[PDB]
Amino acid sequence: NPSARIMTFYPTMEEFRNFSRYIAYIESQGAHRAGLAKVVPPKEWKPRASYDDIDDLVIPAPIQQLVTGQSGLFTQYNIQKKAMTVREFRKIANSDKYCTPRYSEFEELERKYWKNLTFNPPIYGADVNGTLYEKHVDEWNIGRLRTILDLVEKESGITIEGVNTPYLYFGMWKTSFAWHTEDMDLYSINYLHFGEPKSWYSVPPEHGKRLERLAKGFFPGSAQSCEAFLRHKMTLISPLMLKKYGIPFDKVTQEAGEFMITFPYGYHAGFNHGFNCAESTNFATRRWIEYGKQAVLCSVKISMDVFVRKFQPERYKLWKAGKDNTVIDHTLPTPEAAEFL
Ligand SMILES: NC(=O)c1ccnc(-c2csc(N)n2)c1
Ligand SMILES: [Zn+2]
Ligand SMILES: [Zn+2]
Repeated sequence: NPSARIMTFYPTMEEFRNFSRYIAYIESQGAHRAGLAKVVPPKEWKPRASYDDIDDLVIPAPIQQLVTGQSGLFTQYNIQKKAMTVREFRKIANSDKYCTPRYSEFEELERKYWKNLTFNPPIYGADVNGTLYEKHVDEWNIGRLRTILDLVEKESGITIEGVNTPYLYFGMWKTSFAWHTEDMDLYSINYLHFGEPKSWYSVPPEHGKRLERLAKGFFPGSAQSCEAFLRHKMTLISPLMLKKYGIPFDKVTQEAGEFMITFPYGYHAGFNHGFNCAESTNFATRRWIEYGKQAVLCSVKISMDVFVRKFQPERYKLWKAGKDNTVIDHTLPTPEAAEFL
């Protein structure tokens, strides 16, 4: 994938059963170069019988998303509102004030989003601790992915809500996620349970330092105050701004019943088309360890010691001494992808 374009995968039921194996396979295809990949699950697979019984589910901390800015460069502020139910949230989402506008092509809706994001602030029902998967679902269960991340909970006992536990995201028209990479530059999985689509923007990991240099130059105040200020997740930058400053990027629309995989150091942002529900968590592969070791944090921290000892014992002394000069190649697939190479 020399173009570093977002790829789409269609695994069969047998191919879908082994999660960590299918991620290794997609890396063997170059999926990781874009920093974002779509996975369309088998038609026979379903994580829940119906979604008609979640009206009474409580969103404890909804946020009114206040956006300030101009010329494709914005700052998002979150105002915590009183706790509301899925019924109360859906009612606001489909109301005349907050409902999705009329559109023919995605391009029209994208223009409507970037033209009106500063007006009529929407409410995001984000960071809800929970899952919508039924107990018996073994295939791609966000709550129990069984990757090497499990070492943090198995060996330390430490729980990081959203990172090694699932999070539910109730979106409406114009709700968004600002430019960011994952905590500790981890991978992420996003399943759109139901509702209107979710559009995504991505910067290939190999061009990730360019977005940072751009972001730094625009917000010199925020950059002097924090080493990794984009981790605050308040910075919105339009595709036109990225096109203007020569930042390579791609776009994709996630429809209900689809998965999105974000890769280590893959910068992403996007917005919700209307009333929807997405389930999210972080995971890892042997390849991620170098990123975790090199990750520039906000001045969430996972101890890398357990990983370095178990998977890089030869490098353990060198890394503790600070003499580990390893330079990351973003084009390289995870060692687990050796069987497909
Ligand atoms: N709102 C979303 O659907 C969404 C999509 C992608 N990433 C995140 C996210 C938030 S905080 C983090 N590390 N990732 C949230
Ligand atoms: Zn994310
Ligand atoms: Zn900071």
